[PDB]
Amino acid sequence: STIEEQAKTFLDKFNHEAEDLFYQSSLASWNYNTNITEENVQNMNNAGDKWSAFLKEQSTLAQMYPLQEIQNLTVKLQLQALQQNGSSVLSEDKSKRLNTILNTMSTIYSTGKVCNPDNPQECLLLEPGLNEIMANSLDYNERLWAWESWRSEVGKQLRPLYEEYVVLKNEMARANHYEDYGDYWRGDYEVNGVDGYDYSRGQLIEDVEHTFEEIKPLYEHLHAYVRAKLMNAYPSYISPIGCLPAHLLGDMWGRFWTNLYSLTVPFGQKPNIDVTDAMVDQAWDAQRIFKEAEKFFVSVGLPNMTQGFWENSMLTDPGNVQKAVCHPTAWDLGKGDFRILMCTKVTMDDFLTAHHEMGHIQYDMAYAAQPFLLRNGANEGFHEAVGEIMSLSAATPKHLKSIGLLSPDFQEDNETEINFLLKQALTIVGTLPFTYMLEKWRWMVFKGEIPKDQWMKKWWEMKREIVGVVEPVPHDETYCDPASLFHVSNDYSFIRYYTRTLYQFQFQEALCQAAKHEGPLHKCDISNSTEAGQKLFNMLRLGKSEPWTLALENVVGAKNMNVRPLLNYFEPLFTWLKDQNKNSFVGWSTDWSPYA
Amino acid sequence: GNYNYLYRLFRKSNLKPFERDISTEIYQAGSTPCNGVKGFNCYFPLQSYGFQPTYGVGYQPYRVVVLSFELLHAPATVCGPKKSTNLVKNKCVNFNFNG
Ligand SMILES: *[C@@H]1O[C@H](CO)[C@@H](O)[C@H](O)[C@H]1NC(C)=O
Ligand SMILES: *[C@@H]1O[C@H](CO)[C@@H](O)[C@H](O)[C@H]1NC(C)=O
Ligand SMILES: *[C@@H]1O[C@H](CO)[C@@H](O)[C@H](O)[C@H]1NC(C)=O
Ligand SMILES: *[C@@H]1O[C@H](CO)[C@@H](O)[C@H](O)[C@H]1NC(C)=O
Ligand SMILES: *[C@@H]1O[C@H](CO)[C@@H](O)[C@H](O)[C@H]1NC(C)=O
Ligand SMILES: *[C@@H]1O[C@H](CO)[C@@H](O)[C@H](O)[C@H]1NC(C)=O
Repeated sequence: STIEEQAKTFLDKFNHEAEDLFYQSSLASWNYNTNITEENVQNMNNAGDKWSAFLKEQSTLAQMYPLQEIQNLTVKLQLQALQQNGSSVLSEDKSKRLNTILNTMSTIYSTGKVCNPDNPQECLLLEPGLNEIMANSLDYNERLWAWESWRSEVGKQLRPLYEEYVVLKNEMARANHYEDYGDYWRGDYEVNGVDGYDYSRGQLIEDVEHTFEEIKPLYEHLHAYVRAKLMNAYPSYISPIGCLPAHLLGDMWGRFWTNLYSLTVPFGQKPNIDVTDAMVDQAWDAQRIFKEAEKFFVSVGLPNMTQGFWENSMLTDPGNVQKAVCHPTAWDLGKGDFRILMCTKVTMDDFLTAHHEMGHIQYDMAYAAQPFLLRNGANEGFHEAVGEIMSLSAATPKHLKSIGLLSPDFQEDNETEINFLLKQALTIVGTLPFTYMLEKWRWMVFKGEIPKDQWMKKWWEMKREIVGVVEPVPHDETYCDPASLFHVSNDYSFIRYYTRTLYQFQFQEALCQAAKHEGPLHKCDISNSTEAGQKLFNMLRLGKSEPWTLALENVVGAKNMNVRPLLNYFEPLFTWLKDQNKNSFVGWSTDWSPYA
Repeated sequence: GNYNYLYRLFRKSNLKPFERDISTEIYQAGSTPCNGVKGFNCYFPLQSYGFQPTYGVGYQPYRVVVLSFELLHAPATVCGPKKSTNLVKNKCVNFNFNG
């Protein structure tokens, strides 16, 4: 009869039919990932085409129910999610051109091979050929050669493609009643219709700048300390007053600074907290690793893994004959089927990754009661943040002592906490200006603030101003230096890492306050606390049914993203860096003083 | 995927106790007549459970048998088994033979 009842029957047939088609598509993707064979590729492509065609037909049918005659918040949220045209609003020729451009960028990035001129008999791919060179070499000209040659080949191939990509995506976004593609990406954090908890697309950029303004002193001190250490490592290249050379940051693009921990260690003489040898001595299998992770999650009060998880997951590499993707991925296949695909080794990194992916599985299990189209995180930040909090808690020395992996007579003094916090800052704090600068540059490109002939002149100007990283040699407009990264070349949002980083420490402070921890925030373990698990599970059970602002109120008691938990986490390290930077100069100059 | 098992997802009114509906008539959710075609606002009532072995415990198939016991004015004939205590002779015992 009424429009709302029609929409409810439609979203009762949709959830079941989409759940079935989803499960089938996800199972085909799983069978491709654990078994790389051509029939599995064909089955994956067929299932994906059926899934996409079904989503197109339901999007075509969902728009005939007007939004303003529906008052129920959940029904309006599902109808708002379904009624998005996506690429369907664009013409078929331009949609096909956009899909072709995305596929050819994927092939160029995946199969991009670059090696030294005059020695072309063999070449190295990005993973792991160039990654290992960027992460382990100490030679200036070798890193300069790899960086400039890979950005030359990839940028000169991708620059016309990216020029077409920005125009097509802007055309689709303006066809979808958005200002630009940046507004389309920022619409994930848009909350409309809830009194008090409304969030605007324009408020996101202002909040990011407001948080980054408080990020900036800690990043300036960390940049000065890393600059001094790299000056020690490389005597003449780095200037005391200037920016860091681009090819010396330990990774291909500057995404993480975690590969500079060896060069920039405060106290090399003091030991590390590596527990790998203890697991080797006690013969810890990957099954034992996942059982210890399950013990951690039952200690906080969350549900334990299902029998189908243990039966159907692949937690060891299958062998030479059967090929599988080595990347750890948590799969919520649907219908209560939860799996982890990880080639787990006996390392600390794999143990923390197992905790992170089981946190993903716990998040997926929590919203299983919700309808199918609301089975996601409230935003893109929460889903990664709930795994990163498990990665934080599992990495603590108290957790390692509790599970027996660390010696009970290990001395926890200030120096090990300082160097551990510096490593966590290089991994976590260092990615924040790069993420913010990349997203702000992409937003200005989509908005039209920067003309196509001035993309790179502004970009390096941004990198000097924000990241404090100078180009080795000037680049003209024939280069496409941003698109060498995986996320930007393959049409992925990048602000999820920034939001994940802030939500991680906000959740960490909230759970540690819930668990009544009485020490430093980085010394906090959330095991054995039922109330902290209850506070987590109240937000976890909601899924996408409620606004992310209300979920953040449910956890931390605040209506907005906050930067103070991050600064509280690194406060001992912040005081130590302020003490160590008395002789040196904090901050950088945007001039060409080191090298150009 | 086993698609031999089906359930009714839509009906105009709730079922009465111990009622069976096996009708396959197209459900009318709107004012517009369905006319036998599964178009806009007109859905097919019976949907299938795609039972696969790798499902979760809350989605796995469960066979349910419901036993309904009624006492009516007719003679009750479905009785439970009555045991037979080993007969003892030549002693003063309390005997119960067929009531
Ligand atoms: C992987 O695919 C091959 C292809 O023939 C098949 O023989 C094998 O049984 C598969 N293994 C698994 C674990 O699915
Ligand atoms: C919205 O719809 C759901 C089912 O679709 C229902 O359970 C819920 O109570 C409704 N909310 C309101 C406020 O009526
Ligand atoms: C989707 O596109 C159709 C026509 O292409 C348009 O009528 C409809 O309003 C669009 N939906 C949204 C949410 O913009
Ligand atoms: C999960 O916990 C319940 C209750 O503690 C237990 O009965 C069940 O066996 C556990 N599951 C597994 C796979 O051990
Ligand atoms: C650690 O503590 C000792 C004794 O309190 C002190 O001598 C030392 O300077 C401290 N180091 C740092 C980095 O705070
Ligand atoms: C948490 O509970 C487990 C199980 O009883 C116990 O072994 C562990 O020691 C506890 N954690 C702490 C820090 O005591």
